[PDB]
This record gives sequence, C-alpha cells and structure tokens, in this order.
Amino acid sequence: XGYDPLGLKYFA
Amino acid sequence: SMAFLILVIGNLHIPDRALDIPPKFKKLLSPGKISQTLCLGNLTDRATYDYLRSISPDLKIVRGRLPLMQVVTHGSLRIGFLEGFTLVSEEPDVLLAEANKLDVDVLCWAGGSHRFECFEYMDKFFVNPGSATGAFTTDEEVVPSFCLMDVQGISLTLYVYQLRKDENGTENVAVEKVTYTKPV
Repeated sequence: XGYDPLGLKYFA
Repeated sequence: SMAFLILVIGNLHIPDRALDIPPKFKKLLSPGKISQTLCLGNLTDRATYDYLRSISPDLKIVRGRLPLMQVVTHGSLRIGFLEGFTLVSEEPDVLLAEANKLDVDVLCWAGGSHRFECFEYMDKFFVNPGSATGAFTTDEEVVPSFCLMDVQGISLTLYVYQLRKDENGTENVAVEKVTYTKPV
C-alpha cells in the first residue's frame, strides 16, 4: 500500500 | 525530517563518461527531504556539485585516491562508505573484512561493476549503489541507479531507484525495497 520516501510508487 | 534519509550516489564520472545526473532522477529529489548525501567517487563538475548541495544540508564526497572512507551512525546502526573498486560481491569475505576494519554493520561501496547490488553476510549488510549516471565500466549495458537508506533504529530500508528502458524505448524510474535489521 505505502510509498517509497520520494512518492514514486505504491508498492503492490 | 522525521525520517533519516541518506542519499547514496556513486561513480558519476561527470564529465568524463556522462554529462549529467538523469533528469528523471532529479525530478524525484527535492530540497528538504534528504538528511545527508554520500557521493562515492570523485566529483569535479561544478553544476552537479551545486545541484547536490541544493538537495541536502550535508554532502560528503568519498574519493578515488579529501576522505578515503566515511562512517555515519544513526540509531544503533554504523554505516561505512568507501570507493573500494577492487571489492566485488563474488568475494564477500574481503568485503566483510573491510566492514570489520571500520566496525560497521552496513558497508556501502562503489564497485567497479557499476551495478546495483546488495547482499547480507554474517549479520552485516553490503550495498553497491551502481552508477547514478549509468557510466560505463572499464571491466549487458550499465543502467543508472541510486539508493536511499532510510534508517530507523536497528533497521535500514534500502530504496533502489533505477532508470530502465521499456520495450517501446522509454526510460522510466523503477524502485525496489530491501530491509536490513541488525540481529540482537
């Protein structure tokens, strides 16, 4: 659900 | 701020092998988010230097031959950074011995492969960030990558950003997540 610190992608 | 994020880049080779950090990476990096930047390898390009300083309040250059290594501590973790061009993942005992000289839990090195790689060995963590410009090797193309180390207590979450070509030719940034937890 969450994002990487830079907001590129939610993880799947 | 509440996160402690280390930006790790290496083997830029600007301007000798590459012209610039890829714009699609720059678009992801913004002032006020990264606490500290470690650049493995020399950095003599004024524009790149200026850009990196705009991104963090603390830029440390770790060079080829001006520091030869850098250790940073956050939480309970001790992270060492070096160039280590002769270090390779196919010799994890040599990398471990280097980590033990520095007394660090995580060793980050800009190996001559110019490829992102990480592995765990004897309760330590080893990270090669690849080349942030995708600069070619002297030693299958090289692909641009950089890492963020998100350090929380005894844990390090590694975010690997990589610029990869789709079948239609477009370069897009991919990201992968790896967690290291220092054993008790």
